[PDB]
Amino acid sequence: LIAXFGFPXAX
Amino acid sequence: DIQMTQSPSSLSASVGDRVTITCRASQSISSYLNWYQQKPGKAPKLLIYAASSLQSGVPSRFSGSGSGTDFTLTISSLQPEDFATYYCQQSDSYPLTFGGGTKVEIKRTVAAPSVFIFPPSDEQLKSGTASVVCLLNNFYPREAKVQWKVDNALQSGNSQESVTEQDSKDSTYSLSSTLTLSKADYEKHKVYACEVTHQGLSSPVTKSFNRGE
Amino acid sequence: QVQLQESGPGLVKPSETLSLTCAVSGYSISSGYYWGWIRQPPGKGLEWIGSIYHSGSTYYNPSLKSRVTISVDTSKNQFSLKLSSVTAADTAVYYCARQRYWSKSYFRPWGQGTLVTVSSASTKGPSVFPLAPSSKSTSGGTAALGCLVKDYFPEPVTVSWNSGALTSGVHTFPAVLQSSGLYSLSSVVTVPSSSLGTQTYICNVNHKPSNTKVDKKVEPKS
Amino acid sequence: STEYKLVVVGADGVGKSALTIQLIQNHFVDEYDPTIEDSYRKQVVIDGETCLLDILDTAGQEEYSAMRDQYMRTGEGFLCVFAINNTKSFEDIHHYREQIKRVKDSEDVPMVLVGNKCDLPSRTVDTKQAQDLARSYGIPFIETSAKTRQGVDDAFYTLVREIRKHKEK
Ligand SMILES: Nc1nc2c(ncn2[C@@H]2O[C@H](COP(=O)(O)OP(=O)(O)O)[C@@H](O)[C@H]2O)c(=O)[nH]1
Ligand SMILES: [Mg+2]
Repeated sequence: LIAXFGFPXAX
Repeated sequence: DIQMTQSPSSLSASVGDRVTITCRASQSISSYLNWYQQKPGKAPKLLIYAASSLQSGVPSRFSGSGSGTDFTLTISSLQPEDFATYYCQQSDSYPLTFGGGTKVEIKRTVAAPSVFIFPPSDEQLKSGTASVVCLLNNFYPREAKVQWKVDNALQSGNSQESVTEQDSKDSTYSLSSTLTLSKADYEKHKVYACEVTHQGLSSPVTKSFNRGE
Repeated sequence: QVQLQESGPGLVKPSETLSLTCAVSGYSISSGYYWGWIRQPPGKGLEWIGSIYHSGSTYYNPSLKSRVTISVDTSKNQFSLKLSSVTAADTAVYYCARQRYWSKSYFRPWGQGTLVTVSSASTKGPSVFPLAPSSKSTSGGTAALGCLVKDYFPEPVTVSWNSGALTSGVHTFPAVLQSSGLYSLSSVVTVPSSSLGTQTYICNVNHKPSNTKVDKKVEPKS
Repeated sequence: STEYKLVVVGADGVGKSALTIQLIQNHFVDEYDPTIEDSYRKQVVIDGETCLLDILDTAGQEEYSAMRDQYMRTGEGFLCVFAINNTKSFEDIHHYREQIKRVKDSEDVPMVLVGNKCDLPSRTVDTKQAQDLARSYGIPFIETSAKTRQGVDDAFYTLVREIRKHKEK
């Protein structure tokens, strides 16, 4: 859940 | 261009058999491979897209697999209606390219043909030509020998044959042989006969007519 | 719901230009999708010709590019193909089809296909003669009858029986090309011998390149 | 031959797929599947050096894939793309940069700011504000048109040069 979004779905 | 090579070019398999046809791409296309089914006189129809996704409505006996450069279409239980030529097509990039196709035919029990002979119509004969037709109906395998005899004399060079594509219900073939004579040659002979040889016939079958009777 | 249908001349002279149109229904070309042409020479495989987007953007088979013109008409909801300087190698069934995206997609649906023959010869309608049921037809068994469709050009002809009501046991043979340069075929059907004296059998023959429409009643000979 | 791993990020519809296809295959594409996130490979010559570019054309994904994870771990440079006629896409840029910094756990990730669709004379995004946003980040700003091809090589080649600058430092 690495944000800001940014790209959805980055964990 | 990305060349697509299908194998085998054709195969014969019994109803219920598992059938596997292969498609090879000249370079990787990931899963961007579609399979189309083409029946006689019809347009190709999408069966599988993205290497393994079954098109809605398509029977579950069809499946696709593979990635990169090697793909397979599998029919788990071949049905008579599956007689068709199957084509793969890469969708990765341009130009869009298709494989050369694989023709799938059904292997079934031997069935001798029903033979019929037809004289020329009076209208055609009056115009100067006599077409004499012999019909071999619903037989298997496709191999057949048809000879024309006029007053028991073997004809050569004056007949043409045509064969239907395999029937989608009973997996048989039908064949016509047409003898073309001038009105004069037709009117100076009496017995017109077609002699058929086929695996399902223990001895040749002859169908004949006598002109004017 | 979405239907595609090719139309255009079935005969083109060598060196001249082949023109076809695909009428689209159930979906608007202006809404999206790529709209393509694919061809199949008699007895051979499929060859992609080219595709176009509603914007006019066209993509081509490199071996045919110099001869191909693909166009769209969003108001009429059609798209077209022009193939110049045709030779006998361009004799083929031409199909239109659509795909959702430029790449990584699939063709669905396709038109029915339209045969185009490249030849210097003129059109000619067929003569239709009966293939009468034999007088020796087995009582209570199966009889055969049909129609001989002779001396026409180019392909194809369509044959139906009793207006399309009789389909079971019908075999319409692939045409053969005769020495005269004209095609010939027969269409047959097997029926119960007991029906010969009472049931009417008519073959309906249509040859669109010559506007020939022929109905021939096939009955036992007097 | 030197391998460079690049990642193309930006809001839906800015032209990531169009830029990638124009670079690799020399076609301008009107409608490429907006949901496809794929990797592409191209051998190009940049400043006399034979480069093998591995490019991830990103898209909205419901699942975090093994392919995306390779670029998360080993991706060397990012093109942060906005469209000059879509203010919201320019507003997303700072979020893309903030996220890339966290993903790489670094304040110094090779990056280029790309203002696409510059063939359209209609600009809703002030290109002076984009050049100042890039200056604030210490990165190059490149204008591109996937339609005319103007700036396309410049955007990707500048990113390769930023990667080289990072490797040597
Ligand atoms: N005029 C113009 N249109 C472009 C340009 N780049 C992309 N487009 C169009 O913008 C739309 C979205 O492009 P796409 O590549 O799918 O964007 P993505 O969602 O970021 O991959 C498409 O209709 C493209 O043809 C450009 O430079 N100029
Ligand atoms: Mg995209």
